[PDB]
Amino acid sequence: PCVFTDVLNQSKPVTLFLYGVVFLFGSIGNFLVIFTITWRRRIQCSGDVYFINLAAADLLFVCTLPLWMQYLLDHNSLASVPCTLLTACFYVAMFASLCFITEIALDRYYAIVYMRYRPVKQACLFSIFWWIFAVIIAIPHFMVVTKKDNQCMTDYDYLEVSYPIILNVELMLGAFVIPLSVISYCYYRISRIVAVSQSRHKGRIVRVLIAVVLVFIIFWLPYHLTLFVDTLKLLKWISSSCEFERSLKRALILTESLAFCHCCLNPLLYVFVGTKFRQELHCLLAEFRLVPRGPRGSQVQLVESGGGLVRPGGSLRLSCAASGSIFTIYAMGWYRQAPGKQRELVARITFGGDTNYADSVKGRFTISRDNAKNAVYLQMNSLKPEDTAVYYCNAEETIVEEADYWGQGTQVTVSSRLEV
Repeated sequence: PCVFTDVLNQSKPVTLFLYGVVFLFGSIGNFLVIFTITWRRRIQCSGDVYFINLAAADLLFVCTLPLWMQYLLDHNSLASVPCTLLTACFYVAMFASLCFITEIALDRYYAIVYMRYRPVKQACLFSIFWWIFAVIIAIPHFMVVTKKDNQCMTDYDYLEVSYPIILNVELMLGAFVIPLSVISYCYYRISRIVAVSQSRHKGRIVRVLIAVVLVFIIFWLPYHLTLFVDTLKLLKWISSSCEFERSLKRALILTESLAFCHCCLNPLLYVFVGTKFRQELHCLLAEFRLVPRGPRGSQVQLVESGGGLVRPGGSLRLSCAASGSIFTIYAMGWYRQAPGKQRELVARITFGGDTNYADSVKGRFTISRDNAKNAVYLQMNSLKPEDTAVYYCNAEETIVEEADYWGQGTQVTVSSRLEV
């Protein structure tokens, strides 16, 4: 035999604290993500869909931590039926978190390098598929863990000794090798394009994508590197004393809790690294528990054209395009400002196709796009004298989520002096 009674009892108090830490910040940060994109605003692009789904996978994960904490406090208190069920939510939430993390890069891969964009309706459908794929891939990971023994876990007293090895290989490549290979290749292809583009945020874009990979490695690699030498023990390629298995168990415990911190960093790696999500969160925090908050060129410029004077009921076509080579723009829109009034949105269209019009112009104006040329046109039929304002063109950028691309502004006058 080989006893492990003292190693688990000495690591338990350290593990219980970090669990509470991961449960505290992970539940707050991942609730704010969902709350920011759905409160007093709606879903805009295909990234928000995957962001919510990633936050949903993290919430389901973090909600198991208080149950895991009650398990260490009293080992017996967890029965069979809850342990298999609690373990089911653990792996399903883990694989879906990894599935959607990979989908972040791919959707931004096809959008940046290949200029193919997915609308929200398609992104929701794929999200359903990813949850299904995460469940079917988690079946062999909890069906063996349904042991209400002294310690709930694999407990491979039965099954062949190669069964944990196949499960580790499937776990090592499915949860680390394949995800890290895709997001490294995707963000490398993207970074080498942005660094040469004319984007005014090209510096921070690459630094954002680099942070995603580093945090993913320094938090997941220690756990899979420890599973690698554990699989080496099962393969009988290396020797293992009783003490060696105890050192390997303690290394498994600490590095596994390290991987649990990754679900607390996902809000800081995708969502709240963007200025638009920071400003949107700052307004939500402002109504309740925060204070209301109260280059410029020589790069990419928005060429505007189509303004002029026209009688009431006439027609105009506004045109806007990017004067540089930028590949990180995912949406553009039109804004106007009447004398003595504030700047208001009139028509916004994303490169996925989802359009959004203002109340006063809906049914009269029609906004259209061109992805390959980064151009957006606004057909203004049945013009009214109330539409007399200075129309500005705006462009939005991906990853960093900035909308500081503005045009010079074109004039649209309807109510003027006309003779018989």
